[PDB]
Amino acid sequence: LQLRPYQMEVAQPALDGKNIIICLPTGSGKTRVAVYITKDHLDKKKQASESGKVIVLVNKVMLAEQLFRKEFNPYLKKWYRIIGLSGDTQLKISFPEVVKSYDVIISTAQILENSLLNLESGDDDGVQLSDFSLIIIDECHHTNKEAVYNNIMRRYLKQKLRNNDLKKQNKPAIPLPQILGLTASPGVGAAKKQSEAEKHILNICANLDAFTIKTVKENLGQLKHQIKEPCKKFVIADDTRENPFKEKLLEIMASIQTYCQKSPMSDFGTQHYEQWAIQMEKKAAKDGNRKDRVCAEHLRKYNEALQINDTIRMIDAYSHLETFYTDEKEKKFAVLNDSSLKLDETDEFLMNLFFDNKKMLKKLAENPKYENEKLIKLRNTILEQFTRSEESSRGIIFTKTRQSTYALSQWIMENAKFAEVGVKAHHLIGAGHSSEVKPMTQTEQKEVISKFRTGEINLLIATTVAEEGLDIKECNIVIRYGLVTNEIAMVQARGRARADESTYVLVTSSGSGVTEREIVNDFREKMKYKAINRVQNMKPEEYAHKILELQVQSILEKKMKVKRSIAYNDNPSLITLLCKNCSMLVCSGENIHVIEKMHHVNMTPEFKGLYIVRENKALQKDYQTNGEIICKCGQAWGTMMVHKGLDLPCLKIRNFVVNFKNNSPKKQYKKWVELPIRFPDLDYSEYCL
RNA sequence: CUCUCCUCGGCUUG
RNA sequence: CAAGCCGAGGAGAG
Ligand SMILES: Nc1ncnc2c1ncn2[C@@H]1O[C@H](COP(=O)(O)OP(=O)(O)OP(=O)(O)O)[C@@H](O)[C@H]1O
Ligand SMILES: [Mg+2]
Ligand SMILES: [Zn+2]
Repeated sequence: LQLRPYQMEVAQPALDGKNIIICLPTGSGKTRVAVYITKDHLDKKKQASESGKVIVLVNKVMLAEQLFRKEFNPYLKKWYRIIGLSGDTQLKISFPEVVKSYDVIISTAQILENSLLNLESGDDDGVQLSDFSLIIIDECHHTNKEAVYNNIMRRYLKQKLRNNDLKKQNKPAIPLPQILGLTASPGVGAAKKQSEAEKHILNICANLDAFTIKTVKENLGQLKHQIKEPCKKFVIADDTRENPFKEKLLEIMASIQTYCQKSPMSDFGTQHYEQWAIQMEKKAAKDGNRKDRVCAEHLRKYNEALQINDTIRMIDAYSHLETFYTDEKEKKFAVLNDSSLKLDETDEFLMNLFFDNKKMLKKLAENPKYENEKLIKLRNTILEQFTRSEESSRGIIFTKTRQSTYALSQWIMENAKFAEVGVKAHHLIGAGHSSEVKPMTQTEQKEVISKFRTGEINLLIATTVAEEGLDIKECNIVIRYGLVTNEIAMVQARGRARADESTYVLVTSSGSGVTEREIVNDFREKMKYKAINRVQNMKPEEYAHKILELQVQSILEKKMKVKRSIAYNDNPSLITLLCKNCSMLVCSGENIHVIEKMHHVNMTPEFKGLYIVRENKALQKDYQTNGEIICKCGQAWGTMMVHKGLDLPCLKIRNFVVNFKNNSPKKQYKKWVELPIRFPDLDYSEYCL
């Protein structure tokens, strides 16, 4: 209900009706400022008998929910009507009625965007920006290129230009709401010189139509005393050992290569080799040549294994391979569980090649002689920190992959010194279904976060999920285990580490170029500060001139870009689908039907006798609903689906080859919307009757 | 510009 | 809780 001086100085120009940005360090009370400004605004508008409505825009669901239940509601509920929305609520069915019924709204941006689109073209009630008096935008550094924020603000700018034109013509001009942007750092984008940094800052200030940036400039000592920085630290590891396991893997890779007469220029264990193998597999699949597709797939797996070993334990790589080969065997035998049998020689060669050295690999992976230097350094760091504390320490470890989070959690649990010192660890990952690994659910995220808040969990092992938008208590140790993304993320993760006598550690090796990337980000930071300091002291007139120029340019460039998006012949029966591996006719483009313009199915009797059903592994670890579909050759095709009480198969296009009847330059597409032909809706007149 | 990794949102069938 | 659809951003390699 009250503010501190360094908050009030940045707040004032907004209390006067100017639209601005506010950059403040992580954890220094931006949300408080937002609430206070909201209250003052509403009161001040109520004095003069005017309409006052405030809308708050976020980009995450959890963030809306949390800010409503915890910050905005318990301070203004006593005077005003508050509501919060998202896609997880049912309140979204009538957004206008919500608009008129409540004063303060909290929401994700795409809701508003959809309503605006409805008004623009649809037949629905629709909403317009004029209906609001104040718009707050959290994490305003996302207002760029094609983000949803920027579409909204483009509408705003177009209205402003239209008002400028009306000013000399008929009056009055349409009124527009005040804008308030909050952030921690606007960043530098892709900048290589100071001038480009200035340019970027001005672009951000233009997209939001801001009067100033308004950073803290006076009470630096108080702020520094309140929020104190950690001590930055590097840790480097060097090795010239760990030979046997890696050498055996390399030998197997070479043996596989000499069986198909394919040697690339790139070396083993890099992204270049992975790219080469993917290209090779794609081409073989297109041509229909087996014995090259499969070898390429297996080579990709082995390269992944090497990459894994480079970062974590050997046994993780061993398991990566074991799982794959076990599954392949199970698929082949579930196939052969049916009724003379003809095998494939190359598949057998690969299977035997793995199973002949399995035991030797398992034996080599278990050897404390050569574990990993990075893991050793990490253990030392953790133990030092947690022993020095006397049970008063929390910590975060930022990793790159999901599998690495799981693996580090297991590695920590298998050793007893950690448990001795008071270490309780848990993993945290994202929720999207495109990452080789089954995601975590929002509910589980919430639970993990809560238990970290209370104290049941001491340290987290996370991907970039935890950089922004999560309510996390102050930590004593932040560690980056071979990860460097950008300057904004660096600022955020470093601001995690409050709780005085804290440190910020980066662990890595000597060969990679991670250290240099960190150093370059450190340079970019001071570039940014200098540019901001200049833009603050620019003369108002030229400032406005540049801002206007940039806005016009933005609108015009978007116009030109949209001109071309206007632009696919429909010939369903024309194409046929072939299996990648066992190239053979599977179906024609006339039997494929579409449910609700989303789900691609095939309901024909002769297709039911072409595939096999497996069980659901996600549910395996009861019942089985969406079981996987495989061909006889062992290639996956899709899954099972239920509609109107009927069981149906759903197909994934990335598993097939498309063959036309005109010229037959075969192709792959990776998703349905790229295939230029159309399909018909479902009809019960067919398939029976 | 391509490929991979990572994150987010809106929406359907059960 | 499972499956599917569409869009957006960031990093790296080539
Ligand atoms: N005026 C104030 N009076 C009392 N406490 C305050 C005030 N301002 C900030 N705080 C303290 O700061 C915390 C809230 O900070 P807040 O999380 O809003 O910072 P932030 O800028 O939102 O950081 P983040 O980037 O995590 O959102 C509260 O726990 C509260 O105790
Ligand atoms: Mg905040
Ligand atoms: Zn097949």
